[PDB]
Amino acid sequence: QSMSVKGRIYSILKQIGSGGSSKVFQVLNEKKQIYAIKYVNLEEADNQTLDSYRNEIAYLNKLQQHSDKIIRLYDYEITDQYIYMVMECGNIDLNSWLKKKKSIDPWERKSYWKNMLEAVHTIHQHGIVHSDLKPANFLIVDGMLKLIDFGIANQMQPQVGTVNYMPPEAIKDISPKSDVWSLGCILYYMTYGKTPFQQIINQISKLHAIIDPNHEIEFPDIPEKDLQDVLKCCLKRDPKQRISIPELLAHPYVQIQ
Ligand SMILES: COc1ccc(Nc2cc3[nH]c(-c4cn[nH]c4)cc3cn2)cc1OC
Repeated sequence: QSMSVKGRIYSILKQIGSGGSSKVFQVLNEKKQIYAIKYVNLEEADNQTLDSYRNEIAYLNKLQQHSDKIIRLYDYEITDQYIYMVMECGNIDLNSWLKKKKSIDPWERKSYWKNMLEAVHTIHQHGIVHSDLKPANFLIVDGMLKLIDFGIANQMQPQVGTVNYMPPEAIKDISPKSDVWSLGCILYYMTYGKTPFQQIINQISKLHAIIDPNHEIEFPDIPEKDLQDVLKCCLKRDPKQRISIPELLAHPYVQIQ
């Protein structure tokens, strides 16, 4: 199978992702280089939806330059019927990698954490709060984590819908501190092998636990005290009492050794 994006021809290899009106394909260009093409169908898309897509593509294009922890967008073709986005191909998303890997190397975790902070820090510096960070939003590209989206474009039914990374303030109702909670949940999962409220099956009981101050989050003792402190700092229920990204970037866990 084959497709054209801005005059350039691409051979389709396999379908990566999907959605109600979107498909992601693994492709090859004329020079036999590997890419990901995100196809978006705009037939049933309303004006609100279109502007959400246009806004996200604009921010993805702009933030290319500011950090290599943001996915590469090489080119795109946008008409009234479709969007074709030629992007960087990743090895695997962080969620699939975490679900597959039994244990996680402490060096590998610290490395991924650094990348997650750099990517999220960059979007914040441009006025963007993601508000829905999960491990699925990150891509492993050459042992390096990259942020694939900014949470602007309207989400579609095909990890999606999950409340395990939701800050207490999002359940009550958004500031950059909201992303710190979600990042803290991802690190807690990479530390303890589960998210802080993963054991609570019932969604209502789970939402009640996240917002409950009397519901103490357990932080079992580990050889990395710096790591335990990060987790405790990210997971402060009060946004005003929570650590910021510039503060996490100066933290012993990210800087020592
Ligand atoms: C585990 O399956 C994979 C997951 C991700 C990628 N790589 C990938 C995924 C992507 N999703 C998007 C995307 C951006 N917004 N929505 C989807 C872009 C992109 C680039 N490479 C490759 C995989 O192996 C076949």
